[PDB]
Amino acid sequence: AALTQNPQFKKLQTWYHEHRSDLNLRRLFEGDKDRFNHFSLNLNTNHGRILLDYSKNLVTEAVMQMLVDLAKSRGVEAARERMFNGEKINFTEDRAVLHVALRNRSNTPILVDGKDVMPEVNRVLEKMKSFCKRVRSGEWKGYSGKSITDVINIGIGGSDLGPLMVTEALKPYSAEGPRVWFVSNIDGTHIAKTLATLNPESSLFIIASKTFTTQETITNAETAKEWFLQSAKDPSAVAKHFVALSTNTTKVKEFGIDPQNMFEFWDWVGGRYSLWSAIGLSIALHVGFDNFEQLLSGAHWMDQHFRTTPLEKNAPVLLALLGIWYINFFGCETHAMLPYDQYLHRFAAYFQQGDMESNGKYITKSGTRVDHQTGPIVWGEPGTNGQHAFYQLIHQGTKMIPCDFLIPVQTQHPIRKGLHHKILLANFLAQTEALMKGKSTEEARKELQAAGKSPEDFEKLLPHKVFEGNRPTNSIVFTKLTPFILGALIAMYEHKIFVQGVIWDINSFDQWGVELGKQLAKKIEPELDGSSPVTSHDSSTNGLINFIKQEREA
Amino acid sequence: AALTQNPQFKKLQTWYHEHRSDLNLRRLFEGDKDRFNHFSLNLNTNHGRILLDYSKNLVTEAVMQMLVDLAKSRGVEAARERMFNGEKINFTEDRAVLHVALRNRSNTPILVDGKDVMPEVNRVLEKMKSFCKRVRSGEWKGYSGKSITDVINIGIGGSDLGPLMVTEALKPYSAEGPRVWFVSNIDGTHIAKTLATLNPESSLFIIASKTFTTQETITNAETAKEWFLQSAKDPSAVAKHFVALSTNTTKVKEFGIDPQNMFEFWDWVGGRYSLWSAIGLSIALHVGFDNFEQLLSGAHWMDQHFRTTPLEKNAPVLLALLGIWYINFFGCETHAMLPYDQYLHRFAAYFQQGDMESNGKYITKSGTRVDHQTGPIVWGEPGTNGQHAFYQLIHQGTKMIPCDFLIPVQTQHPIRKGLHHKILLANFLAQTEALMKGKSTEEARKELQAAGKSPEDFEKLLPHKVFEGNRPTNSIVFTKLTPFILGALIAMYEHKIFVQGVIWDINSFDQWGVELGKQLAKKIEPELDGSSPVTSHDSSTNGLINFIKQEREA
Repeated sequence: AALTQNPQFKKLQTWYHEHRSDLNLRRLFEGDKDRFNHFSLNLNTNHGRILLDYSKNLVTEAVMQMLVDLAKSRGVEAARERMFNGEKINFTEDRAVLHVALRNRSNTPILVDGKDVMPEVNRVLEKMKSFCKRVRSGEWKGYSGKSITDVINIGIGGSDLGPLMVTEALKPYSAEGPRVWFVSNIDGTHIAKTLATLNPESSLFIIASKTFTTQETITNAETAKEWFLQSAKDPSAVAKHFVALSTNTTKVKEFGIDPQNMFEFWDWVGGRYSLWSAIGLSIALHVGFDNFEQLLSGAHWMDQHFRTTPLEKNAPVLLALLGIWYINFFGCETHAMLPYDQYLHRFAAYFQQGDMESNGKYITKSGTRVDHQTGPIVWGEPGTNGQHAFYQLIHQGTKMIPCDFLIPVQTQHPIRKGLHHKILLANFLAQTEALMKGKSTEEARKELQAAGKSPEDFEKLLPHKVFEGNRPTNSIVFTKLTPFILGALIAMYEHKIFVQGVIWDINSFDQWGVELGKQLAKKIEPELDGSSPVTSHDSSTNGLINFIKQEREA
Repeated sequence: AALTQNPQFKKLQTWYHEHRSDLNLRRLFEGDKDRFNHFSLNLNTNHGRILLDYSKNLVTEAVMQMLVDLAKSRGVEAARERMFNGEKINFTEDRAVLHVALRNRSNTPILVDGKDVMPEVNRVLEKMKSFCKRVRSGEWKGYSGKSITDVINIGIGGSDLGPLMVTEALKPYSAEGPRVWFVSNIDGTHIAKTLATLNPESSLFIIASKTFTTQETITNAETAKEWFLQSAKDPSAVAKHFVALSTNTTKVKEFGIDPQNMFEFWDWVGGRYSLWSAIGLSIALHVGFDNFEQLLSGAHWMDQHFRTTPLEKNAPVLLALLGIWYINFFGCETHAMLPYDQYLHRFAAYFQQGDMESNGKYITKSGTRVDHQTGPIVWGEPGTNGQHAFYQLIHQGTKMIPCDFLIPVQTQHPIRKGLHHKILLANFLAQTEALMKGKSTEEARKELQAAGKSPEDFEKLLPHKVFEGNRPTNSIVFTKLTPFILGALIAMYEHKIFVQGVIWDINSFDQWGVELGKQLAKKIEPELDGSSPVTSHDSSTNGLINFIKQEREA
């Protein structure tokens, strides 16, 4: 019962059940003339600014205060220190959760079982630094004596989304770098379409697997290895073409990679929190190590803000709390992330793993089942595209959907005297104004009247033209999307998800839920082999397997 | 009250409220030994097959029968005929809804205000046919006498998602075609990154805008025009480089496109239903007109199945009904679409516009507000990636999420003796088996015991290892993903969404909800111009605008 047994939690339920009607945005903006000023946060990293405007939420000062009391009372401050100090807060796996050590630029000693982890972090980083410089300069040559023109990452999940989202987002900083490719799906299409344009002489394969036993990754890695070896024919040619990002040295070695080509990381680095480690090799390689270092520093900035700022004015804490409000009180299943930035088109997708794999849990620290909601379904596409696809439902559908709107004030392509970004900004501001204010029958009526129509004509059309409004949103507006700020953005959401799991009392850092599917896939594999029918399962799985064998021959 | 006033609807509520506990999948599979056979649909298009297996749903025969009775009683059969006969079922705009005429390969006369629309459909199609043949053969030359190597589509929403999703999906059929690019966001990045690799001599721009007044599309189209004219310098060079896909001739002409270069379509072609019209020019151009014709034919096949098959065995109807069950009875906000196919990676996104823009409505045919849920939030990523990102929440989160699993039995890249697809299939089957069966405390306990652990060790770990299961899914398995089948797939979901809006009594074919945002963006635009602060809005919009002016100079 943890959450629901909490006195501040219970106090919130009663207020909510009592004031819900009092929560109208339009009216809330009449009441407080500087609502904006009281519900916004200006952070200055000294490398640009981030405005967190949370004023368009169904919230009051009283609510915010009660939300902060819940966070204190549930041990957010202390949980937080346990994380930074290297304690084993991943309680089911008995692990430390230290993505924060990866970008610990100050090199404060962080101990895990007495041992400072930092000398190992800084070491792989220098290895990274020298390897990037060699590959980028052309010093690193391939087997026929050529320079690398193409970097190909092989990994799935955390070994995939981070790299890709970041390289897609930091595109402008990549001119002096080799091209990157990301092969992730076991679907043979993924590898086949990539390989069919590459030249093995100028290609570098990165096998990013924390365990180095993930089925799809290892079989994509073998397929590539076979493709390469048809050209190279000399097995030692593999050492100039393949590198590994893992924790398991023995497995790396058994795959044939030169131990000198292994960049390692640690069990305390979670997959969906790993872009900051050796897993980001493809980012640095593409955009330069210097920019990678800057990405890590932005995250270091946000780390420091998270750890030392009081909750009432703590960006990640505020975001976590607003989410709990909509999830455990208003009942909302989802949360949209809508970056008005084309380079950020994989952002939302990145947080689907980041939020959902972390917080889609139902067991408590006590081993008790939750009797309340946990993580939302996170989704979204970049604006303004989204506007022309699914906003109709956000404005006039039957569900409440809290949304995060994000945008840089300065664009990397100020074309046509900055006309494009101007229209982009104008739509970013108006969508939230419109989700807020809506439009009553009267306003629409007055418009139809003006458009010169006549009440008998428009009588049937009018209601379809009404917007109820009162829909909540956050607006996060930062100076420019550079590696520094992008680092601060990501780390902000990381701590958001963290605060949430603490209030919920779950484990944000394991993922036991992945297991059953993998167990069952292992038994189905050999069964697919003959043309003989299967009967060892439920009638559905059998029926499918059997239609498959019949059709494969068709 | 329409839906909720329906006697069969009310009968369902009581049964539901009464038998919910009886709805356990595991047990339902013990009871009926050929549940599979009674809850599956084998369609044979004669160009491959589509298995619709709906057996892993919380449903019984009784429920299905009551669901079918609801569809009949709410006029699904008749609504359907009104659509095919050209009636004005888009009741708020007073339009006919005829995406089905676009792919009416039999050329049955379909009348709109007495006039057969088919001679106009077939005409633009032949124009399409000849233009594709000229551009593909190299006969069509650019201003410096060169062949086209690059086709660039400019449009947003429906003028964008369809083309892109289909070209991404039919990639293998595109070798003899020019490359395609899709510029959609007003964000200047989108155009700038595309243009910076193109050669204006071998580039063809397509301006796809139904109204030809969409802000972002027209401003991207001007920017491209400016880029081109810096090289060409002769305004008449525009006629060999720009084509338009619109309804508004006058607007096309006022933009400077040669009327001979205009491919038109009709007001009765909805944006999110337009890939079948002249809007698919970029598909045919890339994959050949013959394959486009095949895509249209597959949709024609499904059209015929939809119209003439009795509801109890009608694919789109069955899919619609299962969705209404989860939405209006179980309460689920969403619906995941999980194609286990890398080429289908934009599929889900395509249906976000397709489902959500159509059915995110709240006003009835009577102008009454709905007092029940409408369209779900549709989302998803292709498997197996999804597995390594958000499945943890589907298996062990606190929300029920109906999922559609899709896959071809035959892959276009049977590499390594079809090992890759084999693993892909095995995961496709096991995920649904696992969402179904789960794993009790006892099973997990027995496993931990076996892994040689000891009850005092594992006592705290055990519950995290339990899967409750009982989670519903559909499995749609088709022979191979060709243009024909892809056409049948898309048309199937189109009619799914259609059946739903009818049962809900809403309008699936307008989108009034897009308007307010556009109205408000129009006023914010000029305000962003000076360095002078704005005060004409709520404190939030003002605060944002003002932070923007301060930062843009920073």
